[PDB]
Amino acid sequence: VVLSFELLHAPATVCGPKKSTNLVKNKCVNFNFNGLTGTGVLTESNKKFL
Amino acid sequence: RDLPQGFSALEPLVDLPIGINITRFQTLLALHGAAAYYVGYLQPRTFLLKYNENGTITDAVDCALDPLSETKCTLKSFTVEKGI
Ligand SMILES: *[C@@H]1O[C@H](CO)[C@@H](O[C@@H]2O[C@H](CO)[C@@H](O[C@@H]3O[C@H](CO)[C@@H](O)[C@H](O)[C@@H]3O)[C@H](O)[C@H]2NC(C)=O)[C@H](O)[C@H]1NC(C)=O
Repeated sequence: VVLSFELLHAPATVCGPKKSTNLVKNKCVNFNFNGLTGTGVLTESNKKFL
Repeated sequence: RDLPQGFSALEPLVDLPIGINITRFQTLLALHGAAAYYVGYLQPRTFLLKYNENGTITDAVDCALDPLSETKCTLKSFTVEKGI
């Protein structure tokens, strides 16, 4: 069976699940949400979302 | 009715990696007083986008429609007081 990764100029969103693990609450850490990083206090946040 | 003097928005649904230019488009109906679907264009311009606490659009002004357009475009406000 042949698996060909067609990486043209077309966007890269067909990807692999890397390391989705337990959410790190209240421990100062960076994050990797598909390409964005930053030292975050990642816990449940008090705002509305859309 | 007409395109009312009012407010609206949109929402993304599908990523379509086309990669080629588009020339034309055509609609699909099935028939057989003033109702009509209006088609103009979109232009390489720049606008102003004011947002609320909920995170929703409220107002909008162009940059190149008029002097007021660039006035709001650069002054980074919607009140925008007098001056040069
Ligand atoms: C903006 O975010 C707020 C935050 O929740 C949203 O508020 C909600 O608004 C709806 C109607 O717009 C409220 O429903 C109303 O509930 C009251 C009782 O609470 C009832 O008496 C009314 O007849 C109506 O059913 C809803 O309660 C309210 N949320 C809360 C927690 O009170 C609002 O909808 C958001 N707006 C947009 C445009 O996203």
